[PDB]
Amino acid sequence: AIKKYKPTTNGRRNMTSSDFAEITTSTPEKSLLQPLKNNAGRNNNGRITVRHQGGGHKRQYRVIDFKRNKDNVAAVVKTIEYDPNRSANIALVHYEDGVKAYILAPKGLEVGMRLVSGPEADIKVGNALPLENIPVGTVIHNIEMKPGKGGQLIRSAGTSAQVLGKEGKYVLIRLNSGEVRMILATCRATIGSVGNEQHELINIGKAGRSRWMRKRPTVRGSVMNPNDHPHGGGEGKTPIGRKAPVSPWGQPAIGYKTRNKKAKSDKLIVRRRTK
Amino acid sequence: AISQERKNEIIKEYARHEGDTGSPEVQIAVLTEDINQLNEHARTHKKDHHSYRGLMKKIGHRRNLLAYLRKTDIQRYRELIQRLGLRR
RNA sequence: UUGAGUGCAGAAGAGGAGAGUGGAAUUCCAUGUGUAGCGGUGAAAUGCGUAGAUAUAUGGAGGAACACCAGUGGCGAAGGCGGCUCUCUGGUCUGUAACUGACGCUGAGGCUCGAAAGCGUGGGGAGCAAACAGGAUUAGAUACCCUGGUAGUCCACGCCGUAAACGAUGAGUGCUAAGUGUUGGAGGGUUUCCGCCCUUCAGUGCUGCAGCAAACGCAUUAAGCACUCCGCCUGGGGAGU
RNA sequence: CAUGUCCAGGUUGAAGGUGCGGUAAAACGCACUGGAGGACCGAACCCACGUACGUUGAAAAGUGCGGGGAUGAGGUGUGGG
RNA sequence: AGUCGGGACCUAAGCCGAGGCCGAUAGGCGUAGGCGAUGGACAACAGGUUGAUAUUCCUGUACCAGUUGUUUUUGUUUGA
RNA sequence: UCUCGUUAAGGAACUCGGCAAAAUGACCCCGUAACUUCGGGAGAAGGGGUGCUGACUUCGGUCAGCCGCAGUGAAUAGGCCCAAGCGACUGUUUAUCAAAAACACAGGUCUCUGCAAAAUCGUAAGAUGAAGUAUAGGGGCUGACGCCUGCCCGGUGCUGGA
Repeated sequence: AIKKYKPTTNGRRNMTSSDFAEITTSTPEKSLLQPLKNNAGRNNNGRITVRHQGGGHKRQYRVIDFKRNKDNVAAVVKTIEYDPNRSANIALVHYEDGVKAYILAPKGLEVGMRLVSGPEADIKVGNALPLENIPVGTVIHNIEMKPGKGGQLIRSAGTSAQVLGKEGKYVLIRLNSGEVRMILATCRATIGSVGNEQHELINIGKAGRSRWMRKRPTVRGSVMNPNDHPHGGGEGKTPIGRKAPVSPWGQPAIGYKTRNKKAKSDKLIVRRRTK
Repeated sequence: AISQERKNEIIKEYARHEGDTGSPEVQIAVLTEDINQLNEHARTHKKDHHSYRGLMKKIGHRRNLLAYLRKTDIQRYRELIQRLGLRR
């Protein structure tokens, strides 16, 4: 669920946070960790590229499985966990052969299950099929793009994607954010929506907490000096004098589209609706 | 709730003698069983208002039979509530 | 052991919650045909249309309500419940007369439920429609009439706690002429009765005698005759302020 | 950015748990335990709000006396962009 | 100074980068491999001595890794 | 002139402004209002005791007695109350004349972006966004919380059109 701290001091008034009421353990697997760094938004050149990054707690990367290729060997889940990188929990699995790896946590998975991921499995939460033998109307995820690359579509908590209908080539899909397209019929996917579903219902409360996650303050536009941002200047509080409110390099912010007009996908996109 | 199987089975473990379908001990045992099962059903579907009412009625009736059992004998009353385990 | 309750044997039902599913219709979309209108009114206008409309045919999408059966029929304590199937689940009625032995009734404070409109959080959005816009009638019309249209109407979990929430008729129980239909039963004769006739239990309507009523009318479903327990009233305004 | 390091002493009592009581089971009340916090008072440390002097100054930004924060959006050392 | 801090050990940020991929020249970036303590890992203690040095000189008691000499088990298969 | 100590009677009449000084300051005990987001205001206010000797100490303290003008006898150690504006708060800011009503800030809302994602550094290879994938990532305005958020699309942009 969601705690609601009792208001003791102002910087505690209406905070909120999870219970962590399903996470089983608190000790990751050893042979699945890999180090990392906090780039703080900097290139090999050593400049800011994206603003507002860097400066928080430490993290160590967990090598999640993403292709799901071991077929015809039962997989047993043993423990869910917490992950700092993505916004969704993670499960650890033992195959009968004696190998370990991770999985994302579908919304409804529990310890003690057994999972298979062949081209002729059954369609229950957790299994990882090829996109062809998944019947019409289901809600699947970790969808691929190029066969053999792994998953790169829907990946984060509380997200859905139906399968509208097959073709001879390719398979259609209603993605999240309500836009239809089609992807080659030989891509992998697993069923069921992702896990923590209220992870959007957390009111952080303090400013030092959004700074724990590696954010950073982001000045308004209209405060900066004219030589440093097109909005700035003007003595007093000023309205946007220029038409079409701007970003700090051009490119009006409200209403302007930014696809690449000669994209290599418009053949595969039907009804971009929500962007 | 229950079916004649346990309905008939229990009325012989609290039967005062043979054929005691009256016997304010047996009636309250049976009602205890049934209100337990109804409690389960309510915890399952907790918006079935039109049966929680029947639950209430059964609770009341058991309360009344208990009150009557007490004011004609005490040892029966105490020994039963120690046999069934109730009455906070 | 007559009231109450339990056992045993049977009966009906849009009683409730959860999970899926069906066709018809309106609308948007795709395509073929197709030519100048469509729609609206007391009369007209606003409007959509030659960026090919209305019409018409094929398929797709989406949400909502369930044509006929439908009945002064059914069920529920009241608010109320009508497409179909499944899992959980309450209540009522007739028969028998195993069993306990008055265990009953009502019920201030308390707790539960509680149409529609309304609020919060997250979804969903086909029709319809407060606000609003335009068109008309009118001395004037911020209204009735017409063309559009937002919240809302739906779903989950919370909140509020009100109606002409009505039969304007508190609840328990017993007694006092008839006739007439209808839903569900149990018995008896005729019997192919499963198609009649007779007796009885339970609801449900119309007419009507005593009695009552200031008249209007009510009358075994009393507003008659009587006991028990609760609620409420005491001139109209000021004001449910 | 990577790797270490520092914060005398004292106070307050959220969540949770346990035990009683109340109920058909429950909201719920009382105790004991429990120790959350950009929580509190205050030295080291970090700052620089008022004032007086100093203003060819002891000093090319201080001093005296007062002041704020002090487990955090903390202070700093070494090697780095 | 065998014993303490560093080298004849390991790596973090970062840098250099055989081949290599780009670029008017200059050069830019990067694989393999390396370099890089603020970190890891590792064998000595007490007392005395001078004008100045002292886990270094001296006394006493130890420890690490090796080399030679008399001092105790043989199919390189591998029961050595 | 600077750094200190003391003062009769009056006690803000000085002054732009009680700036500066003066006054309170420790431990234990009694007691404590409006207001409210129910946590607080609260150390609110306003009061009392403290030394030494003996006796009893159940345990803490209670009794009796002694001295001084003064018993945490020196140094260390909150002045308080009644109303209004601004800003919600803890923070941050012009090294060296401004520390605020300025910026940050949690929440709100519009908008872009289907992954070789948009965006940015670079001529390019290469990079960051990210070993992330719409509950995610950038951009613009507003700034806890409560009640709310009316009218206009003619003009200028943006999106769609053929």
